[PDB]
Amino acid sequence: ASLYSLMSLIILATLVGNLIVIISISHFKQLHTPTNWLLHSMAIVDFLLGCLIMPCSMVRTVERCWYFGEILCKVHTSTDIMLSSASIFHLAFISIDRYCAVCDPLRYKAKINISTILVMILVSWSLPAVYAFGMIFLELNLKGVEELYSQVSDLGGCSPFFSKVSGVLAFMTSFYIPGSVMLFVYYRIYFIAKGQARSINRKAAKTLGIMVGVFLVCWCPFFLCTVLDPFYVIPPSLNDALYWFGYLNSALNPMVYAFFYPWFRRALKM
Ligand SMILES: [NH3+]C1CCCCC1
Repeated sequence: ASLYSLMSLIILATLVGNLIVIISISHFKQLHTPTNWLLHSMAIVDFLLGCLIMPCSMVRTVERCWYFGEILCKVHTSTDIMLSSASIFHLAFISIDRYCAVCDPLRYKAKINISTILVMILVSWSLPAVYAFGMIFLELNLKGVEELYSQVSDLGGCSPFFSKVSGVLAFMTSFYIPGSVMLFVYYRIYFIAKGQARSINRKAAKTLGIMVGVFLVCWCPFFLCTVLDPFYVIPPSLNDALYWFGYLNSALNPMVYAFFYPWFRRALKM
């Protein structure tokens, strides 16, 4: 229906959007710097996520029940968590790269060599993976809220249904730490980038605004709901609209960090 065709659009958009990043960057021997390796890796992560999770998840929400079979479920949701705890981390390390240009600008190249960038890619793909799988594979969403998951007998649907202290921990680490680093950085860049045009006069707001705005509107609603419910009036059907918000964010990530800019456009429009 409306939902079906519409959600397929998003998945395809993600796939075609990111293969572009990866084709342009790997073989051009004009783009061999430390920064691009991040937009490459984010492309990769969003790609994998898109293709495997999205279509499985897309089957699930045009229905009330998961019927794939339960041995599969746990694998699946952990993959969803891992791949996105990856996307948010990627945005934060890009922030540090950008902070480091517009502050210590005499030392930048030395500090951001390809070795640093390598650590930044391994950490991004390691800690999300591990944590998601370890948590959901040792019966650790529910420890104390076991019966409910009533919520999985009749409902039998893969919902990350979190326990009381589960919501606080998961929400905190992935939204609160990655969210805060970003805000500090962009705040300072507003004051410096706008302060300079004082001197040269005798743009910043649009760019920085559009980056932070996207992230927040796409994630704040799903995550706020999540920490709250262990304190359970929320409904099942409405709760779903929030997952898909995260997935939509993933597409627009390529447009915001690798196409708004002229170098990409010119090289791609060769
Ligand atoms: N959709 C999921 C992504 C992060 C973990 C909990 C929600």
